[PDB]
Amino acid sequence: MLDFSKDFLFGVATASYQVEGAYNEDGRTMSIWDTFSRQDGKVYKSHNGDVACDHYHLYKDDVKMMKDLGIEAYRFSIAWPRIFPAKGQYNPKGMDFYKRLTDELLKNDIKPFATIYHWDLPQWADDLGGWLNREIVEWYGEYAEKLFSELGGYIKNWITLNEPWCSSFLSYFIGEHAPGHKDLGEALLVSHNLLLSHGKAVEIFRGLNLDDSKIGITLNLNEVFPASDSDDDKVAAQIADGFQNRWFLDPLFKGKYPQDMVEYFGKYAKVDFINDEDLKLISQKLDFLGVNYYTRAVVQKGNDGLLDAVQIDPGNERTEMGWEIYPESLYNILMRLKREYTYDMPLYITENGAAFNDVVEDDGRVHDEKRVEFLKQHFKEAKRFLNDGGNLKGYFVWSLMDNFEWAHGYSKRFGIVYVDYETEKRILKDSALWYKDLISTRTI
Ligand code: NA
Ligand code: NA
Ligand code: NA
Repeated sequence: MLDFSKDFLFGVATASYQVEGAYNEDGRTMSIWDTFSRQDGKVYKSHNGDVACDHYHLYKDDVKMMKDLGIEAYRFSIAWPRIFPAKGQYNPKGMDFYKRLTDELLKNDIKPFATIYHWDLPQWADDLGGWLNREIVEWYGEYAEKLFSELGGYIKNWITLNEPWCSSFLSYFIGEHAPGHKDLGEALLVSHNLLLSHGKAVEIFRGLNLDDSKIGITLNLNEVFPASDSDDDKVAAQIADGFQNRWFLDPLFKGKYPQDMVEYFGKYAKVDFINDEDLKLISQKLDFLGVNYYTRAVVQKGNDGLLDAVQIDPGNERTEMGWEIYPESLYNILMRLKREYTYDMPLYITENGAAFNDVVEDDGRVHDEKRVEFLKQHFKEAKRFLNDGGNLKGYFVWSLMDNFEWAHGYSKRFGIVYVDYETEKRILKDSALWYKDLISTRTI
């Protein structure tokens, strides 16, 4: 009768540094991203999040806009540098923003999903070594415990980390993201300290025994296809799958790093951070897994160097990120989790969406028909997973609004709502009107 049950959550998602602005107001100190965006050549045209969408000031208009679309759940992140702008120094004015935001969501029948860490590490923590310093587990634990104690009556759905693959490999190996190191050993140790920090928050959360409250983690996952049936392309796909997916899924859900990748990485860097006590903390039972899905990878063996797979273009339609539009991988990844990792545990899609070349036409509208078709194809796969016995509880579109897309600055637009940055005007895109209809009819 309904493709999506009344209890299924239709959501949208943002992140603190990507939308809030007010970067130096009410006691906020710099994050690693405020620092990184001011380093020459790190971010497109030296864009930064000083102002972004001005969501800090415009949050009531943004909540009313979500209520008018019929949004059922809102995923956002909490900015560590607003809450602890200096080590051990709590900022009540910081916490007050997240109380007024969550109060506005609950009064407009929107369920809050709060990401504790979405990449805006305080500069003070980075200056003490940041994710390379195992003491960060205690600093993160103190931060998480404060959020649980102050906001536990406001928020019942908690996500420890967003995309630890990005905070580790993209930030410390590839160097695209803050703080922008280029060292495999650092990226591997950071991946471990991120997961241990997740573990510490889970341990704290369970000790609080919070009424009807749930905790999880968000991972960016893909599907890797070999370019051919050759043994060479099979190993290339195995390594690329180990690098993106299994390096995080295995410690979290099996309590062991993937042994093929430990051996592979061990040829190039130290993997001596692995121990039983830490893996027990990392693998504590979660209430749900958040999946961030955008695209697949088709790979062929490269020159036998470190993670040097050649990226094959299979000749299909792509977004403005150059990401293939391949909706079948959404179903394939959710089934893989049901069969191999999460079994009957609740899953959410915590991000899915696309960047297109959006323009405001002379009629004042944004006719983003490619984003309408993108979302339609991916929701149809979510429906297929549900109809095949999948435990999918909700789907959060990335993003509510166009925002600061990290190293790309404002040059990539992911919103269902267009933002004219000169005026901070919000314009509903045709994708927003399509989504409003999907929530209302629950039919696709
Ligand atoms: Na910002
Ligand atoms: Na800048
Ligand atoms: Na678990």
